[PDB]
Amino acid sequence: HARSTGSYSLVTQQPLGGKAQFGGQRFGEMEVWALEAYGAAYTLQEMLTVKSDDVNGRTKMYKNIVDGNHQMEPGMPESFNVLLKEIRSLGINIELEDE
Amino acid sequence: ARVTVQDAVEKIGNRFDLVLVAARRARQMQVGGKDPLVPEENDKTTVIALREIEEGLINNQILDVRERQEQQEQEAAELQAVT
Amino acid sequence: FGASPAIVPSAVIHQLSVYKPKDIVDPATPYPGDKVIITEGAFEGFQAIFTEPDGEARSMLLLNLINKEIKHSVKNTEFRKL
Amino acid sequence: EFDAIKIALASPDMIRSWSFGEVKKPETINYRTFKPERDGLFCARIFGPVKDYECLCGKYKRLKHRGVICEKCGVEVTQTKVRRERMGHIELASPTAHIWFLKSLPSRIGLLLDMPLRDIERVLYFESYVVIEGGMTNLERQQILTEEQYLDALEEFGDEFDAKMGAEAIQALLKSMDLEQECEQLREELNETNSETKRKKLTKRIKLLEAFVQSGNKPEWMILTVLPVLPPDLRPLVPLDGGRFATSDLNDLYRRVINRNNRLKRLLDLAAPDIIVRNEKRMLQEAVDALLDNGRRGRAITGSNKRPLKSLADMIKGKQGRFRQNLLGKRVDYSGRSVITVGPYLRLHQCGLPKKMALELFKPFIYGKLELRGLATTIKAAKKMVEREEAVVWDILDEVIREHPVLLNRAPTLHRLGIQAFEPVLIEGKAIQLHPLVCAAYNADFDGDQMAVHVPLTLEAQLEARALMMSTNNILSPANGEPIIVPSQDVVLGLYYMTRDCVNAKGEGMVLTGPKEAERLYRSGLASLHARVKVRITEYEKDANGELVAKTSLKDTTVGRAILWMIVPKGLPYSIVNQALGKKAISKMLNTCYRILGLKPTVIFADQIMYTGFAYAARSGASVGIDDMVIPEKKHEIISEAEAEVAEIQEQFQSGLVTAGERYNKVIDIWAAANDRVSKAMMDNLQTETVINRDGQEEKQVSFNSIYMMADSGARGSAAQIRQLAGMRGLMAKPDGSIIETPITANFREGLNVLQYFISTHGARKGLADTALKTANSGYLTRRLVDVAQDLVVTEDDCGTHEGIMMTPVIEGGDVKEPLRDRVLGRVTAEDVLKPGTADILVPRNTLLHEQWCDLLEENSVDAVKVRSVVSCDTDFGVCAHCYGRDLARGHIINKGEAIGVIAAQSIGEPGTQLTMRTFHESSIQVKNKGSIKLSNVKSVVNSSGKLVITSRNTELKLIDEFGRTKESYKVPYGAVLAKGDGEQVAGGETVANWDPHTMPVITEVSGFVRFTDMIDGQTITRQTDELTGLSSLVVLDSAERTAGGKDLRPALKIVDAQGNDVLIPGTDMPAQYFLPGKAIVQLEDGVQISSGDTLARIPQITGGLPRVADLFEARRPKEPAILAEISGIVSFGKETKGKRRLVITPVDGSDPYEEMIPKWRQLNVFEGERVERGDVISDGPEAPHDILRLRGVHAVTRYIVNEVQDVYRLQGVKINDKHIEVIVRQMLRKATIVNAGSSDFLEGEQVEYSRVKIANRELEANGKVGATYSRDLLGITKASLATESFISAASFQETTRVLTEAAVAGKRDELRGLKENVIVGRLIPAGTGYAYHQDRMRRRAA
RNA sequence: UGGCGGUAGCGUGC
DNA sequence: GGAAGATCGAAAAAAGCACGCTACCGCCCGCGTGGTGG
DNA sequence: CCACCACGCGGGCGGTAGCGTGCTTTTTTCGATCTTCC
Ligand SMILES: [Mg+2]
Ligand SMILES: [Zn+2]
Ligand SMILES: [Zn+2]
Repeated sequence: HARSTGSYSLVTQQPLGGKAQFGGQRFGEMEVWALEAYGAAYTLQEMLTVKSDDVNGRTKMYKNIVDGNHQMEPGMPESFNVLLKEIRSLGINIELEDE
Repeated sequence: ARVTVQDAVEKIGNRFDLVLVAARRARQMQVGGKDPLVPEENDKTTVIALREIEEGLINNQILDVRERQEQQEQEAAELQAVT
Repeated sequence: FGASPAIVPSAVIHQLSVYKPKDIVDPATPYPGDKVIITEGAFEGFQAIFTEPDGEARSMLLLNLINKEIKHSVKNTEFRKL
Repeated sequence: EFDAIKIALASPDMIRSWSFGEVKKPETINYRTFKPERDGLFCARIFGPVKDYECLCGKYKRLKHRGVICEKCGVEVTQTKVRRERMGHIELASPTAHIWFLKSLPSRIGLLLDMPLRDIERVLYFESYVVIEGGMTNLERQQILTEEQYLDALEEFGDEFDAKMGAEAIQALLKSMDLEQECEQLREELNETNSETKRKKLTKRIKLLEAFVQSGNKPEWMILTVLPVLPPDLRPLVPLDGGRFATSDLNDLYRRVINRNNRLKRLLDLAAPDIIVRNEKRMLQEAVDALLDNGRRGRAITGSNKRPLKSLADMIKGKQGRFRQNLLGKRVDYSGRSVITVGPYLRLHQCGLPKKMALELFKPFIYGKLELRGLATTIKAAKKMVEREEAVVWDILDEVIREHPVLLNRAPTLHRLGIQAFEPVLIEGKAIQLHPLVCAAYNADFDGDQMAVHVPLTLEAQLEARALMMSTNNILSPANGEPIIVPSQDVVLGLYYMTRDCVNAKGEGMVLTGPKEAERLYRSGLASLHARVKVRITEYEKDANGELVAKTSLKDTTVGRAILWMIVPKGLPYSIVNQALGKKAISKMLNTCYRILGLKPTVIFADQIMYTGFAYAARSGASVGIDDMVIPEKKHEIISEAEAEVAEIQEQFQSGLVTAGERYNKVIDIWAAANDRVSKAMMDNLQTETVINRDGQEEKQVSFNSIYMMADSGARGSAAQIRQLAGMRGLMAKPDGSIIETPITANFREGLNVLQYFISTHGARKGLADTALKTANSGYLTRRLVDVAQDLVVTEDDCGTHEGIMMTPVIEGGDVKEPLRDRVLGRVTAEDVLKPGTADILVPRNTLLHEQWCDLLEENSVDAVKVRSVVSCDTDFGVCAHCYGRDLARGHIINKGEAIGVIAAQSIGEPGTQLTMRTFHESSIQVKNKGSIKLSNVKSVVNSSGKLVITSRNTELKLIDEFGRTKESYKVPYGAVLAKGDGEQVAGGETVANWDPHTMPVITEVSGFVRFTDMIDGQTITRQTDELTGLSSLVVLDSAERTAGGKDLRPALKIVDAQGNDVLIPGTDMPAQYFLPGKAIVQLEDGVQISSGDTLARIPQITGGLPRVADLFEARRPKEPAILAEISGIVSFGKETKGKRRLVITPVDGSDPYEEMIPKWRQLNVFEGERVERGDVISDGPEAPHDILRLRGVHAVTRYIVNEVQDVYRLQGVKINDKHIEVIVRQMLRKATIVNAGSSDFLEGEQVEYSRVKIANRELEANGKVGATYSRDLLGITKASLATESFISAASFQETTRVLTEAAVAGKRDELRGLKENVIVGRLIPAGTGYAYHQDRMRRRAA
């Protein structure tokens, strides 16, 4: 089984799972730890944000690859926004302080 | 056309700034439309940048100085054209 | 209210025996003069005055054109309470 | 964009500001028309339009109407994505408390109000009234009143007192309190109070109040009044076939809450009686609690098919929660999965990739190249061309993956080697081809294994894969430094077969001009591969200046060795290949090639070695046959004689000479000896029993048997495995653990009857079950270790610290487990190393110890080396490069910026599967080596016969060789007679000290007469007649049965002189009075003359594997802790209660504030008239790590933990460097409790991060103010991970509810400053290539 | 083509 | 000599239980109440 | 007058009660002594 791009989950905006659904392989916590041990920060960042969750990042990266430019925009994963909204729904105010 | 980066690693001496400088040089060739200082035997941009780093043609301070000189000639020329 | 079942005082029962005077307020108001929201047709999202309760299975509503309001019979479930 | 995350409880005004509307109806979606209802849970007006730039009514459906709200229906015309952010709010009829701040222990409301949680639950769920305004009556402020009590109170003084019921009363109480005045009163009470528990409670409440007042949060906000509502897309309605809609649990809970609120409002409007409205409010509170966190209190709300509903907090925490399912790990694009096969033609940097998988993965690159080439003018044309798969598409695919690395990863990624970068080579098929040499790194077998492949798709990722994660760069294991690229099965066998010599092989005795002639002879079938010839060869030696010098000489070798010599690089000598060249020899040759030549020739050498080994293994044609495993001819006789011995033992037992245990032990020993003899005979008959006719006569040589060939070379199998194949299987154990009397006397070549197979199945089943239940435990331990060291990176070069650990070789018993060389290799000394006896510097202060330095240290015979340690690193928020040491994966020193905690945790956790969880099943000192004897911590005295008896309970005997290096060490028990004195050389096998293990005989250091004093029969002693001798021996009666009159008459024997008074101890004014402990047996009668060293009185006297490692890393207190002497002083007994005694330590110069309760049944190693120092063992048992840290310091507990972990791992044969254990120990020691507040603002009982306390003390010292004294604490891995500055990591770890409640109450602000936080956020981690970026941001924050 | 629960199986010191 | 701090064991409550993948089955409220037709 | 279809509003299920029942570790609380004094 292989996948370049396809359908995404309607809640977390992540690629589906399983060969039947034409999903992508899951990069688990152990793989993240291995990447951190290797020190490949850029690979981990691109695999965490511009490949799975960042919708604008995904579209921009696809356009750049089609255009022949190998550059990315980290953006902001949608799962973190979902988590923030869920925690806010719990009565706890959590926000990102720019300062 | 490259299998080991040990010589490049010891040339840079940090094995982490080497990745950054090689990425900057590869982006300079691929996006900026630059030219390589060494012949390419049908080599990818990253491999070309690594090979350039191997012989000392490309270095972080060297790249910064070259970029600053290019910027200086660029806006000096634009100022001359405007005036 | 806890482990054991709650025991109401006899005063509460005695009061509730003769408390009930019949209550006018109801969750649904088919009374005339009550604004009612329409959710179908060009009248969707608009309020209309109630004319009077005529019939049992349905009641008539006073639809509101810009020119003037005119009564007409509608289905009871057709209109929504506002 | 942002720098930190702020978390606090939300005020009702803020909640209202968040919401764009109010939800008033439980309706979600009309079934007839798929449109949401007004004011519903999915209302378009409140949240947003269901379609992009389309009004719900349909008046405006174009982008030209963006930003204008329709007047017909009131829904804004904007994108549908805004429905993922807009939230709602529900106005509760009555306030309801938050379940998180009420039930999660400790209760925030109860702690703030200083009232029991049961009262809080009673008032909350409408069971008892609570006073609010006490007034001038006898009622206080917060008093619990029941229904009848409240009725009576309102009856008698029903004028001014206010008592309310429900959450409204709690909200009023919270709103009607002054934080500042209460904090001041609490501080004054804490200052005036003295109780330890009261002090701790007051300190906790003071800290809570200070944290609350410092932040902007208010207590009344802890009682919810407006309920937030999630955006609809976060709780979507899945459209099912047939018109049905899948409803999430959140929608059901929201509908229940809305219905309950509406019912309560309607009943309040109707003016229902008190009980009805109270029940409605209680039910609303229960529904709100179920929605917030279902199952916390009462019966959980069940689902459609009897399952608990998934509440808001249910999907946040746990393995299936958001943190561990969509933040730490996530599914990614450009990924594939396939089975893995073996490709022998591939190189170390190449892996096979199927054409279809490569085409699918690299689709965007092919599209871009096709567009660039002009073949396709649009994306649709490129997609169609790729689908049709023309030749041009294949050419483009081949072009785009010329040097594009791909990350190949296996499912059980135990360590960083589980994922590696490879260059793809196009193949046809559906299976990925893997390089054999990396298989050992992947722990992958070709028996159905499946592996995943990811495609890096940016320049930075491609270069990181090429330079960091490439297989050619990973040749040394970071765990221990041992090489990972080693031949395993076939290459080793081929090399062993090629490099072997026969006796009369064809072509023997020839003279060859070079390896080329040898190969041309072998290929032509004119000379055997094992023929012994002489060849003239030239070898290149590395010169001192770095050049290569060629020496030509004639060497006597074999044809195979000469053939193999050519593939060897120039620098290597010829001696490496002039042997049998087993697996160990091949690994040594590869290591030598890497050390001498470097890395670039090493990969080529490994590839050539693998190719040659595979080719010659194929040419050899080694095979396994039923005749290869030979059964010894002497097995039958050994079995018969063992059976005869067993039968004679059985008949002797039946005659009654011996018992069941003795005969069982004899049978076990006899069968073990028989099995050992059978195995020895098998090995003798297999290894060398072959005979060969040389040129003239017959002789013997090494066997060419295939089984022995693969067993001796190390390709596969082992001695025990060959023994099981050909010799007897040996004894087997039942599942309980005991051994079975009758062993399996049948070979695997021969048949095994039913009984033997049934017996043998027990061990296999036990091992399989152990592995199955061990995998999960190992994974959990690895995850905990990874978290506990997830935020440790190298952020400095040197601290200038003059501290470190004094590493010495470890010795246990009569052997040396680990020499000092490997322990100290790859580390930097903490101070100058001096030559023993010369006071001359050997190693500079800050020089890394490489191989040459270790060789100098070992040639100079140095055992104790002080080296800088990670646990002693002075750098805060990370460690320095110097204090860490060597990288252990690269030759040079450790780099700066990379993560070391993750590497250490992975290295420790990878061998977890090797350990086993299930637990199953002296009177003299023996000397094994010839050398001098040294006694440490020895206070010895000569006995009557001149022998030496030690009066110290911590005496060590060290056997030291003639070179001054400590060879062996033992702990000699107190009061052991010494056969020989100190400083006398002894030979092996000699006994130096002897002692009685069964009983401890009291030793006297004075000479005189023993008298019967201060002890009376029937009260404190008993004159019991001996069972056999009949002598009236005195036995000391314990205080339990001691008479009341004789309680103060403590028994004590005094040595007297001719005068008759007690003899003073030499050098001590206090007279020699040996106190008699309980159950003391004295045989000597009254007035018995004894000398020094005589025996006075007799006193009568675990887990391993994964559980032991977990207990060590969790700082679990042993269930039988050993009491230690906290303060140095004399020992005394003040008084005694029932079941306990009051041991008192009185320092000679210090005060006496200590009174230790010692349990009665705990044996006391020390007596009444002894002297002890700090950190001295008082009772038998394991030492608690907390006690070691508190008394003996950080270094002692660090060494203890390191030694225990290393011993546990060495028991299983796994070697791990001590750097990882030291890193974990340092991560454990991160909190400190203040002792004196000083000029700092830290509380006396506060527990603060060590770095913060150190920084504050440094600042105060710089400013001249006094510092604050601190005591470090030791916490478990989970405890340390939970108690950290960054609440995000603790919340993501486990127990998310408690961590989130703490963060919300305290109003903590969290900076990323770590790996897990940046991973969750989605930014570059501060470790590795991103580190140089992050530091830039820091300096950007500088200005 | 969206998910939960149950069941069974695969790869995980030979 | 009765009240407050100690403690002490015993009981009760909360949280955790490796990583990837594949296939099948079942379910995605439901029940009273009004509408309407035969 | 009876049976099938649509529509809205509660909630453990079903019953003239009871349903459970093979883990370990850590944290909190409580009755009961105790014990120590002012
Ligand atoms: Mg396998
Ligand atoms: Zn509209
Ligand atoms: Zn340091």
